[PDB]
This record gives sequence, C-alpha cells and structure tokens, in this order.
Amino acid sequence: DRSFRWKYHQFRFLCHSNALPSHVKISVSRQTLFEDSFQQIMNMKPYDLRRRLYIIMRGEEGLDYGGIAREWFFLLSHEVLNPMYCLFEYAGKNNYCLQINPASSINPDHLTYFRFIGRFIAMALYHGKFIDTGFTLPFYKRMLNKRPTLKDLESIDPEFYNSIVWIKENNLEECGLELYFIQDMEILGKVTTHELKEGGESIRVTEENKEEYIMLLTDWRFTRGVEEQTKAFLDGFNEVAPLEWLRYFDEKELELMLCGMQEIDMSDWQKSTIYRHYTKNSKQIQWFWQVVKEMDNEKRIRLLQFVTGTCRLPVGGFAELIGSNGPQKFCIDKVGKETWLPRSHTCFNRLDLPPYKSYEQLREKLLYAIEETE
Amino acid sequence: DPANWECRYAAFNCFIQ
Ligand SMILES: *CC(=O)Nc1ccc(NC(=O)C*)cc1
Repeated sequence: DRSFRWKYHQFRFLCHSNALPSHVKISVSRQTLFEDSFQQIMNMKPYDLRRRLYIIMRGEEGLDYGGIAREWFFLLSHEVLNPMYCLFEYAGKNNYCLQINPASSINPDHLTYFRFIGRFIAMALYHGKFIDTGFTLPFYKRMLNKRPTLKDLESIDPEFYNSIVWIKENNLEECGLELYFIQDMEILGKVTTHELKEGGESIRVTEENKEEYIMLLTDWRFTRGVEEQTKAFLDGFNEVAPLEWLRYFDEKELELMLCGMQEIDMSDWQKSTIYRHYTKNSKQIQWFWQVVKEMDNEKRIRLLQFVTGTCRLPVGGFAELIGSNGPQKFCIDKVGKETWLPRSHTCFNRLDLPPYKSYEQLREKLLYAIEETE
Repeated sequence: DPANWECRYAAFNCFIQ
C-alpha cells in the first residue's frame, strides 16, 4: 500500500536487526566459482551466511571488499545458468523467459543445488547485493505466495495462453472437442498424465465445468515438473532470509530488490519504438512520450516491467529487445476503448494504449495501471 | 563487465536517496 522506499527501508531494518556479528570467509577462483561457492555455502549454516561477506578472490589483490561482493554476486548469478547443471531452461529463443528445467533430475543432486540457489538469492537480498539470473515475475510471485494468473501465462507461454483464450470464448460443444481433466507430461522421454481433479481421467470438459477446467490447467502449468525443485529453492531461501520478510512487496518490486535499476536512456527508447494504428505524431503518443519524461526512473523502469515483463534491458539497448518469437521492439497500438486502462502483452513487448481523450486522462490512467495492475 | 552491475547499484541508490 505504501511506496517502494518504505518497503525497502523496512526490509533493511529487518536484515540489520537480525544480523550476526563478525564475517564469513569465502574464497573462490575465476574457474572454480560455481563449485567453490556450492561447497562452502552449503557447508556453512543458514544463519552464518547472515554475517558479513568477506570474499577472497584467489589470484587477485584484495582491496575493495564491497566491489568483490558486487562482483561475486553478479558473476555467480550467471554461472548458475550453465547447461552442465541442467537446472534451468528457456521458454523461447535468445534466452527468453527463464524457467526451471523439468528434466533437472538428470542432475542427481539437483534438489541440493536448488537449495543452494535459494540460499544464494537470500544472501543477495539480505546484503543489498544484486543478481542477474533473470527469474520471471511468476517466479517472484511464488516467493510472495501469489497465485499465478491467466495474464502470467501470456508472459511465459503465449501458445498455451492462446489455447485457453480459445476455450473460454468458444462454445466448444459446437466445435466438437473431447477434452478431459487430464494433462500429459514428457520428461526425459517418460510420458506421464496428471489428473486435474478427482477422477478427471473420466470427466469431459463441457460448457459447465469449463471455467473450473481453466482455473485448474493454469495452476498445473505453473507447477508441473517443478514441484520438487521449487520446494528446494524456497526451503533454502527461508533458511537464510524468512519468506515473510517479503510480505509487503509485489512481484515487480521484488525484482527491483534483486536486480537493481538502470537509468533508461529514452533517446534510445523513443527511436527504437514501433506502433500499430498510430503514427509517431498522434497526440496520444506525443502525450505518452512526454509523460514518461516527467517520470522518475522508479516508474520508468516500472513501465518497462509492465510492458516487457522485466526491469533489465539487453546489452544492445532497446533495439535488441527480444520477445517470445525472437527480436521484438517496443510497440504501442490503438487497442482499447476510451474508458479502459493500458493493458500489455509482455511476450510481444506491446502496450495496448487506447486512444485517450486528454493528456490529463492519459497521465492519470497510465500510472494507475502501471502501479496497480499487471 | 563491472560497468554492467555498477551502473545498477548507482541508479538504484540515487532513487532511494
Ligand atoms: C545505469 C545508467 O545507465 N545510468 C545512470 C544514471 C544515473 C545514475 N546516478 C543517479 O541517478 C544519482 C547512475 C547511472
């Protein structure tokens, strides 16, 4: 209800007033990083990781220990994505949508690595350090115990999302589709079928149990093949930092607490923006671009999360923006009627901006949907 | 790659402050 600054300040007090004295020593090499950090952190106690990080970069000349701290958290946040560990996959090309690999069991100790990552993420939040692993917003929603919605499906699996749109808005009794309350699952060539409800192996989906079947299938997509691994991550995280400490945050604020912010050069953002049904001179967009100028970079980067799904830009700027099909630039269009709000589609980096009446209307209704919707 | 994460600590700190 309150602002992000208050949520940040209150969370900093919890870590300050619950910190053990002295320091922990962690020594790593450039080439051993993942597996020195895995051994030493998983051999320490959860509460021990709460004492000052005294990182030893073997081979270097240790001076600035805050910078090696910022460095070690960033480099390790990218070393957990190594294909050799089979812990993570991507729902799209060019590293779009980072989600847990359901085939992580091919790593026999995988639950022990996920408990390790949970601790590593908790250490970053506890010590005010940032990561860049690239967890999706539904992943942060699970940490906040928020239930993933239908909108989140369009962010991680648009084709799965289009199937549920089609089911909801079509009388499937005319179109003639036998659907039951079941779902298959191929993990490592082993095909398994999950029952959505009690005895769903036998129950057709009709016009009546449809909206139910929709609440079920959505919840299955966010949990299938990842129940083990998610439990390991949260258990290791809760050991170091209690999960209740994040009760005030939302999924977009939690990403800010873990990834940080950049100043968003919109001389770049403006020139790398395409449109439907609009011109670069439509008084709508001439208003929109002037709104985003008066924004501070709090809400500027919140607009990025609302439209693109994350707060992190690619290294190439806004020209190398990637969607669920590959390179996809920032886009705005004429979608929605006058008494709507800005809705988005993160898989396309699209901002459905209805043609508003006045700048007063558009500065007012934009910031609300940016700050109160998803 | 320090400029990557360093720019993110600076922008974040200037907002809070
Ligand atoms: C991160 C980036 O690209 N730019 C940037 C802008 C400003 C600041 N510092 C303040 O705003 C106080 C840091 C980085």
